[PDB]
Amino acid sequence: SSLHPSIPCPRGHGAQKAALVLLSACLVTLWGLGEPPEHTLRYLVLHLASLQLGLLLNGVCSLAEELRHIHSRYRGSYWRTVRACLGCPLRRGALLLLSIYFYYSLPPFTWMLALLGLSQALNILLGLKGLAPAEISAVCEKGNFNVAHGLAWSYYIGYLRLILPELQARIRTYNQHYGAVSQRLYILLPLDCGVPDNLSMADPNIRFLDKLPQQTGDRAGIKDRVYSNSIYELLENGQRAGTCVLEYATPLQTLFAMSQYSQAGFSREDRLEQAKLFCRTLEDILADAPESQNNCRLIAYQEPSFSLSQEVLRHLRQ
Amino acid sequence: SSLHPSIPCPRGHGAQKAALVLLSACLVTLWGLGEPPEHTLRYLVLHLASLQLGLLLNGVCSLAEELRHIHSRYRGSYWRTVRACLGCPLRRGALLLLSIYFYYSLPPFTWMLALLGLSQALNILLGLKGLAPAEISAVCEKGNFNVAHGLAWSYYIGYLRLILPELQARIRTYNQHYGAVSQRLYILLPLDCGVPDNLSMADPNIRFLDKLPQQTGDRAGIKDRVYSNSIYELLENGQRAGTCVLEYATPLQTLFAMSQYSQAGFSREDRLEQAKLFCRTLEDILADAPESQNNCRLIAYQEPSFSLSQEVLRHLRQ
Amino acid sequence: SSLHPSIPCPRGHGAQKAALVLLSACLVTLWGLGEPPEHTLRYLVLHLASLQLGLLLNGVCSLAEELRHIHSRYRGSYWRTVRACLGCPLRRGALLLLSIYFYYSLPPFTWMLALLGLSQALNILLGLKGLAPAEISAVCEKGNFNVAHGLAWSYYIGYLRLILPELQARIRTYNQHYGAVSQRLYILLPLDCGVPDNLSMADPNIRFLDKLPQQTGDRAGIKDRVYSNSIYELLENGQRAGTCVLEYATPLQTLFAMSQYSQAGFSREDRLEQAKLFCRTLEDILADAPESQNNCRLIAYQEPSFSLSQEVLRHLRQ
Amino acid sequence: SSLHPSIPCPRGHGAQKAALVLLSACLVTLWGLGEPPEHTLRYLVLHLASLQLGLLLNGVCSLAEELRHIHSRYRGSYWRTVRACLGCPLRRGALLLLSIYFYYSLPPFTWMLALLGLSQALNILLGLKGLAPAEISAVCEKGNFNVAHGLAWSYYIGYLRLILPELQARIRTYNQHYGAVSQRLYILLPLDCGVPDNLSMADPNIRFLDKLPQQTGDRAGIKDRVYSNSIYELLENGQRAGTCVLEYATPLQTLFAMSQYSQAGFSREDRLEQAKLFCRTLEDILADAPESQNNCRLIAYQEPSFSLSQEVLRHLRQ
Ligand SMILES: Nc1nc(=O)c2ncn([C@@H]3O[C@@H]4COP(=O)(O)O[C@H]5[C@@H](O)[C@H](n6cnc7c(N)ncnc76)O[C@@H]5COP(=O)(O)O[C@@H]3[C@@H]4O)c2[nH]1
Ligand SMILES: Nc1nc(=O)c2ncn([C@@H]3O[C@@H]4COP(=O)(O)O[C@H]5[C@@H](O)[C@H](n6cnc7c(N)ncnc76)O[C@@H]5COP(=O)(O)O[C@@H]3[C@@H]4O)c2[nH]1
Ligand SMILES: COc1cc(C(=O)O)ccc1NCc1ccc(C2(C(C)(C)C)OCC(C)(C)CO2)cc1
Ligand SMILES: COc1cc(C(=O)O)ccc1NCc1ccc(C2(C(C)(C)C)OCC(C)(C)CO2)cc1
Repeated sequence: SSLHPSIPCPRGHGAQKAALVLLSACLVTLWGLGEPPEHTLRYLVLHLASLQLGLLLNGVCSLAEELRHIHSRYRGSYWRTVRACLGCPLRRGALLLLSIYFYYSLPPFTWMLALLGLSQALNILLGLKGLAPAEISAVCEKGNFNVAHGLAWSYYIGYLRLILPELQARIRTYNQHYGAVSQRLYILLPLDCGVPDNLSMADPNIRFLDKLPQQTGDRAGIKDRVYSNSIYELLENGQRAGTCVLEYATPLQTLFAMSQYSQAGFSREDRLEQAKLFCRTLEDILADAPESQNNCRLIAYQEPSFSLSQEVLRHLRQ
Repeated sequence: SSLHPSIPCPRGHGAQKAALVLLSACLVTLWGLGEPPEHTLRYLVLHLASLQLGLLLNGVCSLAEELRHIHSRYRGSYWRTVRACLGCPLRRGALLLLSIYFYYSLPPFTWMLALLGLSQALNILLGLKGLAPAEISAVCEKGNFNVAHGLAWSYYIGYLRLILPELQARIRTYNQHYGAVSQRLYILLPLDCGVPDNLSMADPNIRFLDKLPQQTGDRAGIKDRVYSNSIYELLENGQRAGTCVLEYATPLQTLFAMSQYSQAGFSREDRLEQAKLFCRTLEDILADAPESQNNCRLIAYQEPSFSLSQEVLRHLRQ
Repeated sequence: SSLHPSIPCPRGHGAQKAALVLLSACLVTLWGLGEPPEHTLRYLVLHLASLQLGLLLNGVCSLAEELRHIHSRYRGSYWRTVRACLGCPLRRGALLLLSIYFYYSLPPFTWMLALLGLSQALNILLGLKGLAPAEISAVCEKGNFNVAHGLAWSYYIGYLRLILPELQARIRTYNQHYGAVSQRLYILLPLDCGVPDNLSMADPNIRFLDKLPQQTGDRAGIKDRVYSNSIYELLENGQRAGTCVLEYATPLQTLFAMSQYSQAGFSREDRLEQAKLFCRTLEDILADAPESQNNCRLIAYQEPSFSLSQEVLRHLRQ
Repeated sequence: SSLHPSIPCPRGHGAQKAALVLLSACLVTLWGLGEPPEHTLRYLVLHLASLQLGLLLNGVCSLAEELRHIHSRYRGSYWRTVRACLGCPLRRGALLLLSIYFYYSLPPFTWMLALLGLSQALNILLGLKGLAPAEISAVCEKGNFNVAHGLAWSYYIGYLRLILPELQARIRTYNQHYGAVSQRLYILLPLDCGVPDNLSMADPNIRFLDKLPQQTGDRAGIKDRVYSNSIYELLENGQRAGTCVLEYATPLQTLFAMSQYSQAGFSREDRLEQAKLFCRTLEDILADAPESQNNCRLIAYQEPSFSLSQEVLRHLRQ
C-alpha cells in the first residue's frame, strides 16, 4: 500500500497455510495415538456426509423462502432457485448419494438424518448460523459486496473519466487567459469522511482563487450538464506557495451521511472501513485507467496540529 | 413494490417455518423409532459440540490471516481481531468448556478433536467453505453489503436532497418567464441500465424543449457547482401532449459501465439484481424523506413494443 | 442460435449429467455385487491417491522445463512456476500428505511410488498425455484460447466501435448531398472465408454505387487514419431493389490465408471452426454493445444456386 | 529472441529428460527392492489398463455432451464425434481389448470397472479434470490456440503484406517532392500494450512532420481503402536527429482493450503473455516473409527513466 498506512491490503492465503499446518498436526496426532487407520477414514467420511446432509437440509429450508421470490429474482425458474439454494444440483446430488451409500454400508441412517435435521432446525430457529465478522468481510471483498466499490466506480465513470481527459486543455486555457496552477487534479480523501463544502473552513491557508471554465456535456437526459473545477491558493506563513485544482472526494459525504441516517443501516466502523476500501479501489482503478496519464493525484489523510495545506504542498513540491 | 413487479420483495422468515416443520418431523421420527430421549439428547449435544470445535478451528485458521491486518483493520487490538474471528470470545469459551465437559463425561476426546481439525483443514484447503448464492444475497441485504445501497443513498443525498426543495421555485420562475411544465421531477429507472445520454435517441417523441433556472452552490471544495435539470416535451401522434422535467438515473449508467469493465468484478446478472435493489432502496428512501414532499416521481420499466413516452404520459395522466 | 444453424451453441453440462448417471450405475453395481463396503472406500481413496501422486510427478517433470522460462514467463519467481506446474501448492501438498497417510496406513509405499513414476515417465516419453480433440476444444472455448475471439474483438474495438456511432451522420450527409440507402451497415460472414476484394465478382447483381464520405481519426500514431464505407446497388431481375452499405468481414480473409501458410499451423477444419466461432463471438459482442443501436446487421451464409443478393435483400426487406 | 529478453523462447523437451531420469531412478529402485520384473510388468500393465478404462469412461461422458453438437460442429457424423471423444477408435478398441484380456488373465473385472467409473464420475462432477497452467500454455502454443497468433497473422496479412512492397516507392516519391526519411517502417511493440493514439503524448521529442503518398486499394468490398503512414521527427537535445515512418502496433491496443472489457474474458497477465507471444510470432513471420526485404524494423520495449525517442534513435543509428 502507498496511499496511507491505515489502508488495508487485500487478504492473502494465510488461512489455507494455517489449515495445512492443522492438517499436518492432526495427522501426526492420529499417527501417535496408534489407532486403526481405516477407522480414521471411516469417521472422516461419515463427518463429511453429515456436513453434506446438513447443507441439504439448510438448503431446502432456505428454498422454502426463496421460492416466494422465484418470479422476481430467478426468472420464474425453479432450477435457478434450487441452484441458488443448493449450489450445483448435480454435484450436491452426487455427494448426497455417496453419503447415503457410505453411511448405510460402513459400520441407522434415518435416526442420523432425524438428528441432523433437528440440529439444523435448532441452528436456524435460534439464529446460530451467523457468519463471523471476518468471514463476512472476506466474502464481501472477494465478491465486491460493498458500497465503497460502487461509489469508487461511480466517481471514476461519472466524474473522472469525463473530466481528466479534458483537464489539461482547460488549465492551459486558464493560464493563457490569466497563475502557475499545477497541471493535475488533486483529490482529498479524508478517511473520517469529514468533507466540508468549503476548503477554507478546514485550513485558512487554503484560500479560494478563480475557477476553471465550465465543462458541458449531455448526461443521462440532461442537456449541457455542467462540471466546474475550482482553483485554490496554498498559503505558507501567510505567503502563497503553490496553486492547484483541489477538491474533496464527494462520495465520502455520502458515506458520512449514511452513518447519520438510521434508515441506511450504516455504522461508523462501517463508515471507516468503506472509506478506506473506497480509497483502495479508486487507486486500483486509476492505476490501470488510461485516462489518468498523470492527470490526478490521490491525497488520503487521517486527523490525529495536522495541516491540510502542508500535505497538499508536500504532494505538490515532490 | 409499485415500481415494477420484477422488483423482489425483502426476504421474510420462510426458512424459520421450514426449520420448525423439520424440527416437528424429526421429533415425530425419533418418537417412532422408539429410542429414548436421553440418547437423542446426548448425540445432539455431541453434534453441537463438534460444530463448536469446528468453529473454533476455522476461527483460528482465519485469525492466522486476520492478524496481518490487526493494525490497519482492527486498530492494533488483538481482542478485536479474535472477536472478529470467533464472535464474542466469552460465549465461545463458555460453549467450548461445555463441549469438553459433555464429551469427557458422556460415553478419546483428543482423537475426535484431531478428526474435526482434519475435516476443517480439508474444507479450508479445498475451498469448501463457499456460501450458497441465496445465503450470500441474504447476508448482503441484511447488512446492506451492496453497491446499489450506496448508489441510492448518494443519489438521494448528493442530488435529490439538494434539488427537490428548490425545484418548485425554479419551475415557477420558468413559468412566469414563459410554459405549463409539471410540478415534479420525473426519474427514469431502466432495469436494463441503458441510460442513453440523450432521451430523443430512445424515443423520438421525447424532444428537448428548454432548460431551467440553474441551481448552484458549494459542494466539497467546488465553488458554484451547477445543477441542471432540462425540460422535455412529450409528443403523441405528432403534437404535444405533456411537458415536465425528465432525466435518467445516472447510478444505473454507473452500474452498466461497471459490468463492461473487468476490473470491477461486476457481472450482468449482478447488474440486473443491483439495479432492482437500487430502485427498491430509492423507493424506500423517498417514502420517509422530508424532501420528497410529492416533488418527485420514480418510473421503472423493463424493455420487452413499449414506448418510453407512453410510460411517462401514463404516469402523468394517472 | 440465430445467425446460422451451422453455428455451434456453447457447451452445457451434459458431461456432468453423464457422470452422475455413471456414478449411480457404479454404486448400484457395487451394491449388487455384495462386497465389503469398507473395501470400496479404501480402494477408491487409494486410486485417488495414485492420481495425486501421478499429478505430482508429471508436475515436477513439467517444472523441469518451465524453470527455464522463469525469468520471462513467471517474473523470475519460483513460486509462480511451481503454481503453474502443480496448481495451488497448499492444496496439492495437503492432498499429497493425505495420500501418504492413507496409503502407508490402510491395508509398500516406495514400490507404488516407483511404479507410478514409471507409468508417468512412460506416458510422457511416448506422448500418451495428448488431450482428446473435444477436451481441447472445450478448454479453448472455456478460456477463450482461440484466434477467432481475438479477431472478433479486434473487429469490434478497431473498426465497428469507431464507425457505427458516426454511421447515421455520414449516411444522412450522403442522402442530403445526393439514394435511399438502408440506414445500417451490413456485414457478410462467409463461413468458407471466401472473401473476394470485389462484391461484383461474387454476384453480378451486387454492383458498386458511390461511396460515403471518409471518416478520419488519429489511431496508433497514424495521423488522420481513413475509414471508407462503400455503397452498393442490389439488382433484382436486372432492376434495382435496394441500397445498403455492404462489406465483407475482413478477419475472414486472415482466417483463409492462415490456412494457406504452413507457418501458421492452421488447418481448414480449424478455419471453419474459427470462422463460426468468430461469427458467434461477434454476435455476442454486438448484443451487449451500446454502440450497436440498430446500426449493424450480421449476414452469415454458407455456399452449398446460392445468390448473395437474395440474402441481402431478404435481410433488407424484413 | 532479439526483440526483448522478456520474450519467452519456445518450449523444448525438458519434460522428456525429466521423465527419462525418473524412469531410470524407478528402475534402479525396483531393482533395489528385489521384486522380480514379472510382478512389476503385471502391475504396470494393470495400471495402464486402468488408465485406458478411465479414458474410455471420460470419453463416454464427454460424448454425452458432444453428441448435441454433432450436426453443427461434427457435420452430422457419429464417427467424427466418437473420434473426437476417444481419439482414433481403432487404437482405443485395441487397447481396451488388451486391458480386458490382461485383467481376466492376470491374477473381479466388473468391480474394478465400477470403481474406475466411480472415480471418473467424481473427478468430472467435482471439476478435478482441470489442466495446470503450464500444460494449458504448452497445448495452446503447440496448437497455436492463442489470440496473439491470429492478431499477428492479421497484422502481417492485412497491413504489412500490402504496405511493405510499396513503401520504398512512396518514400522515394515523398523525398523527390521535398526530406531524408529512413527506408524502413518502424513498428513499436510495447509489452505493456499502452499504444497511445498520438506519439508526442508518450515522448515530446516524437513530433509529427508530414504524411506520405497515401496508398489505396480494394479490400473486402471496400473501394479505395486508404492506408496512411505518417512521418515523425526524432528530437534530441532540442534539435532534429532523425526522421522515419513510425507507428504503433494496433493489435496491442486491441489486446489492452480486451483486458478492459469483461465480456472478453481476458486478464492482464494473459494480456502480457499474449503481447509477448504476438511479438515473437510477428518476429518469426517477418523472418521468412518475402515482403520483409529489409523494409521493416520491429522495436519492443517494456516501460521501467526510459525514452521512446532514444530507443528509436538507437535502432536507427545501430
Ligand atoms: N466534485 C464534483 N463535481 C461535479 O461536477 C460532479 N459530477 C459528478 N460528481 C461525482 O462523481 C460521482 C458520480 O456522479 P454520478 O452522476 O454517477 O451520480 C450522481 C448523479 O447521479 C447525481 N447527481 C449529482 N449531481 C448531479 C448533477 N449536476 N446533475 C444530474 N445528476 C447529478 O447524484 C449522484 C451523486 O453525485 P455526488 O455524490 O454529489 O458526486 C458525484 C458522484 O460521486 C461530481 N463531483
Ligand atoms: N472493411 C474495413 N475497413 C477499414 O477501414 C478497417 N480498419 C480496420 N479494419 C478491420 O478491423 C479490425 C481491426 O483492425 P486493427 O487496426 O485493430 O488491426 C489492423 C491493423 O493493426 C492493421 N491495419 C490494417 N489496416 C491499417 C491501416 N489503414 N492503417 C494502420 N494499420 C492498419 O492490420 C490489422 C488488420 O486489419 P484488417 O484485417 O485488414 O481488418 C481490420 C481488423 O480486422 C477495417 N475493415
Ligand atoms: C470440490 O469437490 C467437493 C465439493 C463439495 C461440495 O460441493 O460441497 C464437497 C467436497 C468436495 N471434495 C472433497 C471430498 C469429496 C468427496 C468425498 C467423499 C469420497 C468420495 C471420499 C469417498 O467422502 C464422503 C462424501 C459423502 C463427503 C462424498 O464422497 C470426500 C471429500
Ligand atoms: C477441490 O477438492 C479437490 C481438489 C483436488 C485437486 O487439487 O486435484 C482433488 C480432489 C479434491 N476433492 C475430492 C477429494 C476426494 C478424496 C480425498 C481424500 C480423503 C479426504 C478421502 C480422506 O481421499 C483421497 C486422498 C487421500 C488422495 C486425499 O484425501 C480428498 C479430496
